[PDB]
Amino acid sequence: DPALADVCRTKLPSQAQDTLALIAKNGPYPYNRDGVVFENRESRLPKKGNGYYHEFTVVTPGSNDRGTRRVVTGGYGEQYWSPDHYATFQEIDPRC
Repeated sequence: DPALADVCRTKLPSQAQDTLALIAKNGPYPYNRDGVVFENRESRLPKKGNGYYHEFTVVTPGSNDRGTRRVVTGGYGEQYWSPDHYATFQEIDPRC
Protein backbone atom coordinates (compact mmCIF):
# COMPACT_ATOMS: atom_id res chain seq x y z
CA ASP A 1 0.00 0.00 0.00
CA PRO A 2 1.22 3.66 -0.69
CA ALA A 3 3.35 6.17 1.30
CA LEU A 4 1.63 8.17 4.02
CA ALA A 5 3.29 10.72 6.25
CA ASP A 6 2.71 10.61 10.07
CA VAL A 7 1.41 13.65 11.84
CA CYS A 8 1.37 14.09 15.63
CA ARG A 9 -2.15 14.44 16.95
CA THR A 10 -1.12 17.52 18.95
CA LYS A 11 0.17 19.25 15.79
CA LEU A 12 -3.20 19.05 14.00
CA PRO A 13 -5.49 22.00 13.78
CA SER A 14 -7.59 22.53 16.94
CA GLN A 15 -10.70 21.63 14.98
CA ALA A 16 -9.19 18.35 13.82
CA GLN A 17 -8.42 17.46 17.39
CA ASP A 18 -12.02 18.38 18.26
CA THR A 19 -13.26 15.91 15.69
CA LEU A 20 -11.03 13.19 17.08
CA ALA A 21 -12.52 13.83 20.51
CA LEU A 22 -16.11 13.75 19.13
CA ILE A 23 -15.41 10.48 17.33
CA ALA A 24 -14.09 9.07 20.65
CA LYS A 25 -17.37 10.16 22.29
CA ASN A 26 -19.54 8.84 19.44
CA GLY A 27 -20.89 12.28 18.73
CA PRO A 28 -23.41 13.79 18.54
CA TYR A 29 -21.87 15.15 15.38
CA PRO A 30 -22.44 18.51 13.74
CA TYR A 31 -23.15 17.30 10.23
CA ASN A 32 -25.57 14.76 8.85
CA ARG A 33 -22.83 13.23 6.68
CA ASP A 34 -20.56 12.68 9.71
CA GLY A 35 -19.86 8.97 9.97
CA VAL A 36 -20.67 7.98 6.40
CA VAL A 37 -18.50 5.22 4.86
CA PHE A 38 -15.42 6.33 3.02
CA GLU A 39 -14.85 3.88 0.17
CA ASN A 40 -11.12 4.63 -0.38
CA ARG A 41 -11.61 4.39 -4.15
CA GLU A 42 -8.16 5.78 -4.88
CA SER A 43 -6.45 3.29 -2.58
CA ARG A 44 -4.71 6.18 -0.76
CA LEU A 45 -5.35 4.37 2.48
CA PRO A 46 -4.52 0.68 3.04
CA LYS A 47 -6.84 -1.56 1.00
CA LYS A 48 -9.50 -3.13 3.19
CA GLY A 49 -12.98 -4.61 2.90
CA ASN A 50 -16.16 -2.72 2.25
CA GLY A 51 -17.17 -0.34 5.07
CA TYR A 52 -13.79 -0.44 6.82
CA TYR A 53 -13.41 3.36 6.74
CA HIS A 54 -15.64 6.24 7.81
CA GLU A 55 -15.38 10.01 7.44
CA PHE A 56 -15.99 12.96 9.76
CA THR A 57 -16.00 16.64 9.10
CA VAL A 58 -13.34 18.83 10.60
CA VAL A 59 -15.03 22.13 11.03
CA THR A 60 -13.73 25.06 9.03
CA PRO A 61 -14.67 28.47 10.40
CA GLY A 62 -13.26 29.74 6.96
CA SER A 63 -16.84 30.29 5.78
CA ASN A 64 -20.41 29.01 6.17
CA ASP A 65 -19.48 26.02 3.90
CA ARG A 66 -18.91 22.55 5.42
CA GLY A 67 -15.43 22.80 3.75
CA THR A 68 -12.90 20.15 2.77
CA ARG A 69 -11.22 19.03 6.00
CA ARG A 70 -11.80 15.52 7.25
CA VAL A 71 -10.77 12.77 9.59
CA VAL A 72 -11.09 9.20 8.33
CA THR A 73 -11.24 6.32 10.81
CA GLY A 74 -10.52 2.66 10.27
CA GLY A 75 -12.12 -0.37 11.76
CA TYR A 76 -9.50 -0.96 14.46
CA GLY A 77 -9.29 2.78 15.41
CA GLU A 78 -6.78 3.95 12.82
CA GLN A 79 -7.05 7.73 12.33
CA TYR A 80 -6.10 9.70 9.22
CA TRP A 81 -6.04 13.41 8.52
CA SER A 82 -7.14 14.89 5.15
CA PRO A 83 -7.36 18.67 4.72
CA ASP A 84 -8.43 18.34 1.07
CA HIS A 85 -11.43 16.03 0.79
CA TYR A 86 -9.36 12.90 0.40
CA ALA A 87 -6.73 14.13 -2.15
CA THR A 88 -4.18 13.50 0.51
CA PHE A 89 -3.90 11.62 3.83
CA GLN A 90 -1.60 11.53 6.81
CA GLU A 91 -1.69 8.92 9.54
CA ILE A 92 -2.41 10.56 12.92
CA ASP A 93 0.12 9.44 15.56
CA PRO A 94 -1.85 9.27 18.77
CA ARG A 95 1.50 9.29 20.73
CA CYS A 96 2.59 12.96 20.17
